[PDB]
Amino acid sequence: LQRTLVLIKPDAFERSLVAEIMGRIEKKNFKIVSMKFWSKAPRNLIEQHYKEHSEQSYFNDLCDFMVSGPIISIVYEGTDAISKIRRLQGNTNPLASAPGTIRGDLANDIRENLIHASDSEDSAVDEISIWFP
Amino acid sequence: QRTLVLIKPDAFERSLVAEIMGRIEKKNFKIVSMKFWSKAPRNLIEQHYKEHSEQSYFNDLCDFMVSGPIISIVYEGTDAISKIRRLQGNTNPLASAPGTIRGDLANDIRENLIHASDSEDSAVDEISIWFP
Amino acid sequence: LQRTLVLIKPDAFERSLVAEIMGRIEKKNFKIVSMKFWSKAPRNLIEQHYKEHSEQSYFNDLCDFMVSGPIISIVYEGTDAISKIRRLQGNTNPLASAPGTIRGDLANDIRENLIHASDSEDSAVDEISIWFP
Amino acid sequence: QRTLVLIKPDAFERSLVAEIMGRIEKKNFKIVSMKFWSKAPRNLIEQHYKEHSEQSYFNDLCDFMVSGPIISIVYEGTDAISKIRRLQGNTNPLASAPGTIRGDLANDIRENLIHASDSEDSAVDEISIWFP
Amino acid sequence: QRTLVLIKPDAFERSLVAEIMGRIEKKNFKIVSMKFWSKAPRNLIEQHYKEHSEQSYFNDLCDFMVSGPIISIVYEGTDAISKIRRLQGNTNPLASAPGTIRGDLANDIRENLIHASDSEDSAVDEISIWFP
Amino acid sequence: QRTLVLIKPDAFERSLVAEIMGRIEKKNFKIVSMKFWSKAPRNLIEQHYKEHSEQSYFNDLCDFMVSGPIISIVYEGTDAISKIRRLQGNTNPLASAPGTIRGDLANDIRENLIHASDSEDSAVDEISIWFP
Ligand SMILES: Cc1cn([C@H]2C[C@H](O)[C@@H](COP(=O)(O)OP(=O)(O)O)O2)c(=O)[nH]c1=O
Ligand SMILES: Cc1cn([C@H]2C[C@H](O)[C@@H](COP(=O)(O)OP(=O)(O)O)O2)c(=O)[nH]c1=O
Ligand SMILES: Cc1cn([C@H]2C[C@H](O)[C@@H](COP(=O)(O)OP(=O)(O)O)O2)c(=O)[nH]c1=O
Ligand SMILES: Cc1cn([C@H]2C[C@H](O)[C@@H](COP(=O)(O)OP(=O)(O)O)O2)c(=O)[nH]c1=O
Ligand SMILES: Cc1cn([C@H]2C[C@H](O)[C@@H](COP(=O)(O)OP(=O)(O)O)O2)c(=O)[nH]c1=O
Ligand SMILES: Cc1cn([C@H]2C[C@H](O)[C@@H](COP(=O)(O)OP(=O)(O)O)O2)c(=O)[nH]c1=O
Ligand SMILES: [Mg+2]
Ligand SMILES: [Mg+2]
Ligand SMILES: [Mg+2]
Ligand SMILES: [Mg+2]
Ligand SMILES: [Mg+2]
Ligand SMILES: [Mg+2]
Repeated sequence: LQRTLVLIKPDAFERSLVAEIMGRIEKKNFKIVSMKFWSKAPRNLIEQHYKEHSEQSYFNDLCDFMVSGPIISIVYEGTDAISKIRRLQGNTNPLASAPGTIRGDLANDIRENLIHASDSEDSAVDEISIWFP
Repeated sequence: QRTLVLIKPDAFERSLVAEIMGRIEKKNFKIVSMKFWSKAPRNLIEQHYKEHSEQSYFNDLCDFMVSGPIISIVYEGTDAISKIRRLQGNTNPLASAPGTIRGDLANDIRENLIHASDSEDSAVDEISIWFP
Repeated sequence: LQRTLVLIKPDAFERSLVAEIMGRIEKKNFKIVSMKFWSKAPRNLIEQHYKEHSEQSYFNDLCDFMVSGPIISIVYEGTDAISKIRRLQGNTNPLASAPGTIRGDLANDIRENLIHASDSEDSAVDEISIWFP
Repeated sequence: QRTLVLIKPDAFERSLVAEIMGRIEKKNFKIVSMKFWSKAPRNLIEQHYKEHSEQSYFNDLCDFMVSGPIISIVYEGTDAISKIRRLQGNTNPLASAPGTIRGDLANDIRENLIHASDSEDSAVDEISIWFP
Repeated sequence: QRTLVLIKPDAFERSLVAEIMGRIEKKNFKIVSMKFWSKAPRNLIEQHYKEHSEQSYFNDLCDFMVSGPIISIVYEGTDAISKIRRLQGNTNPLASAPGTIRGDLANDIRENLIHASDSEDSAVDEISIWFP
Repeated sequence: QRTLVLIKPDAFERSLVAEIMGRIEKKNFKIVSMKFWSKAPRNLIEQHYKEHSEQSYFNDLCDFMVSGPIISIVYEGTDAISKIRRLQGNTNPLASAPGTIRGDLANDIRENLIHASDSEDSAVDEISIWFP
């Protein structure tokens, strides 16, 4: 019975997919506990959110993209919410993600991938405290 | 122009939040701000419905609106107010048109899923309530 | 707080529209009280169901069509169910039925019109007693 | 071949009956018979789950299955049993695949929306229960 | 009866092509012919809208119809022309009904997703333009 | 990268064209060209399936591909060919996954709704057949 952190990503708004995405998680019976809409997220928050990735080649590109448009931070709650939402999310790679998943049905790029979901209890607590202090 | 939308507790009870927001997103309105409320302060609800204070049902209304979560959304777009009101549909289940949010999804005069500003003024008004 | 009688019609099965139809009534929050599936309805029942129409030119054609395939008889229950379901149904005429209605979005013929719904409390009681003695 | 499907009480509680039946109808299976049960007789449920009598959860199972309405459907089609079982998805929320009925809609090992026969024999079996 | 329908550049821009076509498909209208245009020649466009050559919008309308891809489809069915015109909905985003393509999905007088013939007259002109 | 996709006669028969196309549209693949065929010339079909000329099914496969309309589409996107092949799903109704076009909607080895190129190889053969 955990809580997880999701980010509806800028490309979701660009392609008008916000409702479709959220609705998938909603149809899977998870509940909303918190929700904040950011027209433009503060870069600090984005940097923290992705700190484990600060050394990679795509960091600066990813940070740029995460602020290229609005974003919704959601906290969902449900039995084993973290691992279950990560399955709905789908693989980061457009050559891996299964048809049926959010990324498999709707995303076609390794970066513009519509949705973030906490990968673990640790990262989930950490991420929740960032978007919801 | 801009308009204020409330996703109502019966939406969360029936898991129709995405469906409702979905219909606005497709009509091509932009979210300008949004707040999720696990339970709206009552006086907030009551200010929100101040024009209704005198009506018989005003109590059941405020009750219903605090009986679960609520999302307040400000939408933006050309003629957002009148357009989104058309989408919303009539308050009365006996009158709401098929094709509308209430027409397709609502079956009750009170639990009718969605609020939207009725005019420019009420929009400015309701907006500054949920979003100061 | 009434009950009404619906018939999912043979063309609904032919075009695989049974779920779509029922789902519209289900999304409008009406409840199922009774449901019977007929691979082929007895002609007697169809004749009774449409008795008010026994003098018309289309009676024999309509009866033939109502037995040309399966049919589901449903009884729904809800506040003012009869008049509300009749609005979802849409006009019998493909030149009248509004986009948004079951017939307006999906039917294109005056006879092959997917769905029957009781027109009145009287006809509703009567019809319910036919399909559900 | 033919298979037996149960639409479960949590489907009626979440208004997902059409959605579930919807996914089978689209995979192109025909309904051969269907019965709506406002409340299934308990021994019917218990015969239905006879192979489970020994399991810890068997009580909560039977309880759940009589806590609301149920639709018993016999579907028909080539390899209906194995195909519809694939659609259904895994029993465990931790394992059900996105794309499946349980994968997309179920979030709990017990309240998992839909039963379908696991084999030819259980099909013949469960069918004659709900439909003699 | 037959009718000409254009899926317009804003449909491709907002990825609503299958949605528009799906609505017509749903009402049981059958495709008699169809061509995808990565970019229509402006002369076809001006021909298509020749009746409109004297209006303030004519030039912008035409610029728009070449700003992106277009799909030309001849649809066929009993009364396809009025029936599809109804599906299509009113041109004005302030008048088009919920339930119609424009009413649900359009929010602009010019960027309205779909063209549809208005008569047997224009049905033949327009089919002849796009399909000779 | 580009790829050839055929919407097959069973798609038209079951009115699933917009549904199939919508799935590909959803994944952000863009149409480069498209033609509707009320009935394909059998030579195009045999060309298209030339690699298959020695199989028991070849003749039936071809009969089927002419039994009704077909839509030929060249789709374009990063890795369109494998990506769309995945969307499409396995040929065998006993193997295609829920979530895929065939897995959700097909129930037959031959009447499987959609063709999609298997390689850059066949991508060019097939595009050249349908679009020269
Ligand atoms: C691995 C990778 C990630 N990214 C971006 C997009 C990812 O959503 C984000 C975080 O990476 P990661 O946590 O690996 O992906 P996921 O979002 O599936 O958990 O970094 C790239 O742009 N390129 C890459 O090669
Ligand atoms: C008119 C009416 C409204 N209400 C509730 C539901 C309405 O959403 C709310 C305000 O009514 P109103 O502003 O007329 O409806 P709308 O929400 O369409 O603007 O009060 C009742 O409970 N009973 C009634 O008879
Ligand atoms: C009026 C009419 C009805 N019918 C058939 C189809 C109708 O569903 C059925 C009953 O007629 P009616 O009760 O008028 O229509 P509805 O189903 O909308 O209540 O008779 C025709 O075939 N042709 C006609 O001209
Ligand atoms: C395995 C299991 C099943 N059940 C319930 C839900 C199952 O639908 C039912 C029978 O289990 P089973 O037949 O294994 O699942 P399926 O329904 O996929 O065939 O018993 C539990 O409540 N807890 C459990 O741990
Ligand atoms: C009336 C009008 C039309 N248009 C454009 C959009 C219309 O699709 C097109 C032709 O107008 P018209 O034929 O009246 O609309 P419809 O598309 O319903 O046939 O011209 C404008 O740009 N501005 C306007 O004020
Ligand atoms: C393997 C196989 C294919 N077919 C038909 C359906 C296939 O779409 C077509 C070509 O086969 P193949 O290229 O293997 O399938 P795909 O469509 O996945 O490329 O031949 C049969 O009719 N029977 C069979 O046993
Ligand atoms: Mg991660
Ligand atoms: Mg108001
Ligand atoms: Mg009647
Ligand atoms: Mg079993
Ligand atoms: Mg006009
Ligand atoms: Mg192959």
